[PDB]
Formats: sequence, C-alpha cells, structure tokens
Amino acid sequence: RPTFYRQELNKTIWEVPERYQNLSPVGYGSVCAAFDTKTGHRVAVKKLSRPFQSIIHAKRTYRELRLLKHMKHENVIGLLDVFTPARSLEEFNDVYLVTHLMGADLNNIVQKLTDDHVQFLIYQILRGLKYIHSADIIHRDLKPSNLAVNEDCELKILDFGLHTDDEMTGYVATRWYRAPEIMLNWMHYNQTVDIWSVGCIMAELLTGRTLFPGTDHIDQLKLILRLVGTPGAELLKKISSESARNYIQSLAQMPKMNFANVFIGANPLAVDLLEKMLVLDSDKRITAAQALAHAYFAQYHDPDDEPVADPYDQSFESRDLLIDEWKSLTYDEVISFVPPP
Ligand SMILES: [NH3+]Cc1ccccc1N1CCC(CO)CC1
Ligand SMILES: [NH3+]Cc1ccccc1N1CCC(CO)CC1
Ligand SMILES: [Cl-]
Ligand SMILES: [Cl-]
Ligand SMILES: [Cl-]
Ligand SMILES: [Cl-]
Ligand SMILES: [Cl-]
Ligand SMILES: [Cl-]
Ligand SMILES: [Mg+2]
Repeated sequence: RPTFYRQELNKTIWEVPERYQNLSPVGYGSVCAAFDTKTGHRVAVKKLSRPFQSIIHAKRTYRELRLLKHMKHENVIGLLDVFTPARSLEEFNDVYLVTHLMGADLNNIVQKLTDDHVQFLIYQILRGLKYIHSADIIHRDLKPSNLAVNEDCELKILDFGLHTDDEMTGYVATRWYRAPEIMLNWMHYNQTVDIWSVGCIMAELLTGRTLFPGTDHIDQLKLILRLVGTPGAELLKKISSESARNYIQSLAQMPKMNFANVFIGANPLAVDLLEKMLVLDSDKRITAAQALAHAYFAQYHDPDDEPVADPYDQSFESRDLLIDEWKSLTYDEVISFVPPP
C-alpha cells in the first residue's frame, strides 16, 4: 500500500498516493490534472461524487469501473490506475480513477482538413469501434466532444454512455448525433446506433457544418427524413409503438436525396461510405468491421492490425443486489487492479 497525503482543493478533500504531484483542478465527480512521477505522464485524476448513495448510483459506479478495466486498445481510453485511501471494506467510501490527460477534442480541430485527414480520423474511430463492438458493448454517446485528438492526428474514443430528459431537449449537440430509433424510442436498439453517429461526424468533417442540427426532436426527425427518405413498410413493421407508427404515416412521403448533390465536391468514395452508414433501417447499416474494408480507407487498412477484444461478461446487469453488495463488488475490483506495462 502506498503512502497517501491529504489536501483541500476548491472545497473538496483529495487523499491520493505520493506518486501523484502538483494537483490542479480542471472541472458525477471532480477532476484534477496531475503529474504521475511513476510513469512520467500527465494524468487526469477523477474523484467520484457520492458513488454509493443509492442502489442505482452504486450499480453505475461498478459498471463504469468494470468497463474501464476492460478497455485495452490504441483508439480507446484505458485505465492507468484506480485507488481508495480506505484500509478495509468497512471504511470504504471514496473511489478515484486515473487516465491519460487529454488536450484537444475533435471540436478544437473541426482547422483546414484535407480528405487525407478525414480518412485517417474516421479510420481510427472505426478501428476502435470494431474492438468495442466485438465485446458486445455499445458506446451510445459518440460525438466530437467525446473524441480526443493530439498534434499527430491520433484519436481516442472516451466518455462511454453509462443522459436525462432535460439534457436532450431543444437545440442541443447532445442529441444531434443520435440515431432516430433511439431518439424517439422506436424499438430496442443495438450497436448499429454507433455507426449512425460516425456518419454524422464524418459529414461534419467534410463540410464544416452540423449534419442534423434540429431545434427539437421533431424538427430533427424532419431534417433526417428529408435526406434519407421516409420509411417503407418493411421498417414500419419493426417500430413497436402504434402511436409512433401512426405519427410516421401522417408525414408525406419523400424519396432519398442524391448524396453527391449534398456533399458537393467530396471524394466519391467518401460519398459512397456515407450512403452506407446513414441508412434509416438499422438492420441494413454497414458494420464497423465491414467499413474498415471499404475502399475509402485503402491507404490505412491493415487486417492484421485491427484487433478484437477479450470476451466481456455483462451478466451483472440483470442482477438485483443491495447497496452494500454492489459496494463490496466494487471494492474487490479496486484492489485486484493490475496496471499496464
Ligand atoms: N461548407 C458546406 C459544404 C461543404 C462541402 C459540401 C457541401 C457543403 N454544404 C452542406 C450543406 C448544404 C445545404 O444542404 C450546402 C453545402
Ligand atoms: N444541416 C445542413 C447540412 C449540413 C451539411 C451537410 C448536409 C446538410 N443538409 C442536411 C439536411 C438535409 C435535409 O435535411 C439537406 C442537407
Ligand atoms: Cl505513491
Ligand atoms: Cl489511454
Ligand atoms: Cl475511502
Ligand atoms: Cl459535441
Ligand atoms: Cl404523401
Ligand atoms: Cl469479463
Ligand atoms: Mg464528454
């Protein structure tokens, strides 16, 4: 067990191992930047706020720790350390998570981007997604502010979806990248919702403009259906709510637009890929593994260097436990953590 030291920074007590120095507040928890003297990296240290206050919060704390401990891929955020100052389960109350400190996100770039930049950035998102989806994990919240990018144009996916009603209302970027079947609760969704988000991000890199900046859910749906067309009978059969089906059928029918006349002057191979991502019926969207083999990425695709994940057991999600049982499971995962090389 390392030696810990305590200090108050901006109304909160931080008790951390000596290896972490020069803590500086930066921003579910509070975050400080710090220098990790054991590894030489600048890191983000997050102190979770009230991690075990309710059953829902205790289970969410466990879910986040299990997910971050599993993610080991060049294009996905990983866990550098996790610690508690508690010496026993009986006094266990606080959880601290340590990751690499991220500078710019895709917004702080979306600069002057060549087609070669768009190829490389979208390739890396799909490479990370192939890995995430191979573990039957759905990210659910892909958008430019959840993508870290450095000076060398290298990219990492972060901030997995572990959002409320008010957060999704009105003219808000939190909703502009969401697939329509989850925005309006049409059906049980699956990993294909993430590919819809990649399509929205790719279109924005190519044009410099948000693809579907709706002023509310309904305005956004109208923008979407004007581009991709209104649904046919095949998709309508898959929407569970009779009211939602009734609303769809109240709209005048529209054909799918010509994407070459929307994305004027774009690489024809980029146009072709966008048509395969932005498909209304989620069953028919291209998958991440299929998209990596698309000719738009010929310059970067290497099927021997696009790895999949170890199997991931999510059976805990259907388990009904008490607060102190979720807390003990979390404690076990903190003390069994093994750092990366
Ligand atoms: N700067 C915008 C841009 C760059 C490249 C290709 C298309 C576009 N616009 C996208 C929106 C279109 C309106 O529907 C107008 C053109
Ligand atoms: N929001 C404008 C925009 C920005 C970039 C690229 C395409 C677009 N439109 C998206 C909406 C489409 C109809 O809804 C028309 C084209
Ligand atoms: Cl230490
Ligand atoms: Cl990382
Ligand atoms: Cl504690
Ligand atoms: Cl964003
Ligand atoms: Cl009609
Ligand atoms: Cl597992
Ligand atoms: Mg975020």
